[PDB]
Amino acid sequence: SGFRKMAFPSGKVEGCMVQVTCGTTTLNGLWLDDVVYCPRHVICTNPNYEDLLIRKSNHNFLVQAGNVQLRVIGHSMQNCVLKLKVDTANPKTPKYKFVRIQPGQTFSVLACYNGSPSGVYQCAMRPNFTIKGSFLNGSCGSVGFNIDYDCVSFCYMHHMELPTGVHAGTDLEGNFYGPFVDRQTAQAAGTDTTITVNVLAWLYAAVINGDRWFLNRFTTTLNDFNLVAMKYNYEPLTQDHVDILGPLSAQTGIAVLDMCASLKELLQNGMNGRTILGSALLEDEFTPFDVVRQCSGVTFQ
Amino acid sequence: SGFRKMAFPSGKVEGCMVQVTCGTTTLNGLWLDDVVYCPRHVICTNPNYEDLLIRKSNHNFLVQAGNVQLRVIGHSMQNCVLKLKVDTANPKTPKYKFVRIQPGQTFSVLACYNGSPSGVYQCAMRPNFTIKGSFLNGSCGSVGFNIDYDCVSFCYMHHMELPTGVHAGTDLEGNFYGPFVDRQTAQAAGTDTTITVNVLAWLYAAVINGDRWFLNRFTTTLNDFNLVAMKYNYEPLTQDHVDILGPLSAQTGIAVLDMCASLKELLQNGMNGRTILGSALLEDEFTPFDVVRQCSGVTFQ
Ligand SMILES: *CC(=O)N(C[C@@H]1CCNC1=O)NC(=O)[C@H](CC1CCCCC1)NC(=O)[C@@H](NC(=O)OCc1ccccc1)[C@@H](C)OC(C)(C)C
Ligand SMILES: *CC(=O)N(C[C@@H]1CCNC1=O)NC(=O)[C@H](CC1CCCCC1)NC(=O)[C@@H](NC(=O)OCc1ccccc1)[C@@H](C)OC(C)(C)C
Repeated sequence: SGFRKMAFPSGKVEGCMVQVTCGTTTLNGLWLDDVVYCPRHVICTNPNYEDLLIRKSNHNFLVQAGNVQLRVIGHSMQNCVLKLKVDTANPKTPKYKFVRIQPGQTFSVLACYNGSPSGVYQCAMRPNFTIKGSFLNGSCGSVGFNIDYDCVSFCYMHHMELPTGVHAGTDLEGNFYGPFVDRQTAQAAGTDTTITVNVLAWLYAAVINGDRWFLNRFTTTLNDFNLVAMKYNYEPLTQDHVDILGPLSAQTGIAVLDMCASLKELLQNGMNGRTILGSALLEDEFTPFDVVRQCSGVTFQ
Repeated sequence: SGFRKMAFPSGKVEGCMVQVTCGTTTLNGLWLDDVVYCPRHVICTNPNYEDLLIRKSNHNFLVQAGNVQLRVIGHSMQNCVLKLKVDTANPKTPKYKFVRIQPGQTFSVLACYNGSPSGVYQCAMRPNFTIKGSFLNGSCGSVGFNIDYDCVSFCYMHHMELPTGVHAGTDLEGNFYGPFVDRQTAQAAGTDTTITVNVLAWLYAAVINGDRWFLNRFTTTLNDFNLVAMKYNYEPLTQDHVDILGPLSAQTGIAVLDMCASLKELLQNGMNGRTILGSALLEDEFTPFDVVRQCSGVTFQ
């Protein structure tokens, strides 16, 4: 028992991380086979990047992998990422995929500086397409990922911090999550909402682990739930969400709509000085998959 | 900016994890050079382990590292760990140390099943010498660790779960943390307390990241603080703790005893429906070292 914010083991990604330097800009890159992926704003000197990049040569790009120089032999830009062709394939390249995730989905972030991994933590992609990360100067190019058996699914590359202290980035094909652009103009996070289906998953985690104090006799309809959810800035729960919570519902003997009735009263009454899984707030950064994985024992290798 | 429960990158430990099987018991072991460390309760059939172990032969022990059989060529017991000599040294052995940590200190746990890493999370050793982990059947032998530049300091090996759902284990030389013994009798966690110096560190993290609402005009003496701390089940703050919080005090311009005055009013008044660093509880599982590392950028390789 117990329940923690669990990240995936990070070794498979650590072996891919490199330092990319050109001009006076140094950031992190991701070395898979003979390509290094990194944010395009590494390009020298409001910008027009196509114009900026036709002006660069290969030898402008310094790529360090450990104590080893990597030689750039080609380059191309795909949306907001730069792809640098190197003369050596990364022998530690794991089995991998690039995937663009939906808001509400979680991932592990390997925070990196100068191509050296610093820490790992778990995140979710917020409904407003930001992530509440932990990032300092030089972290751009750090990636977010999930692991399925042996396969690393990369889903995030870090680019910028917004005035409110949250973080914006791209998929590994360089498309921003959300409306953000890679220029230092004026952008803000849109208003965020709570990921309802994730909150329900976490309540099921609590029940699996022995917390029951918040359950009740009542039930509710999907529609009447959503009426109370919208009031408290929660995302609507759809029938797909209900279906996803099936296995957890079956393991605990609590109908999904019954646990919705429980959430309803938690929202209307507060938690009255009790905790759930060591939290005095309703937690929304565990997916139904996350809960099942941590409470059944799923490994990866 | 941002502040997360950050674990160390786990790759260096992943490369050491193996499966140890003997009789009908299978658990995790830690392969460093030509020795595999694992909990001694892997020994077959209230127990006298010296008597149990003189009855075993080397070929009784099946060690799997990936798809590779490892041959046991010697064995010895040191306190509550078994040390199995194998005919092959682990080529992925990192630079390492074994260290016995003090309560209040944090570490990363790489949760493992059948020698396969499952997830990584951050923990603290509680004042009562338990850890609030996340562990299922088969996780014994998973280790906890810290990283200093290139060196892995192993400090924990997982052994048991206690009735309250918290976890007990040993250092890597096999000495239990706390009064616990490796037999299935009747043991309970002693009463726990909050790690005061860690709470203060986290308040400094909040100030570094821009939260200021909890500061105040007041100050306090060490003695009068401890008088209020003891009331709320907080550990006494010593002058060593004060000295440790020096650098954080200097970076923020807030005298340690001034931030103690702030904590005092937080304890007496509650948080009044505000949050600190996304938490509605006072958090105590970040050390002063943890805060500085995450808010200055310290990497490891
Ligand atoms: C590359 C990098 O390390 N990084 C991550 C940042 C650094 C600190 N924490 C992080 O997560 N990104 C940046 O430093 C980028 C670099 C730019 C990106 C666009 C292309 C040119 C290079 N800068 C930022 O993240 C800015 N954010 C920003 O300009 O947002 C747009 C904006 C500007 C003004 C008003 C509103 C919105 C950061 C560093 O600046 C602030 C002040 C927001 C923290
Ligand atoms: C090896 C292993 O995986 N593991 C970790 C446990 C499993 C579930 N979560 C975990 O962290 N340890 C055990 O399963 C051990 C095995 C014993 C250890 C002692 C030597 C013989 C093998 N068992 C337990 O952890 C027990 N705990 C226990 O007996 O505590 C003592 C006790 C007993 C009765 C009353 C009070 C105190 C667990 C599995 O049993 C409970 C019911 C407490 C969960």
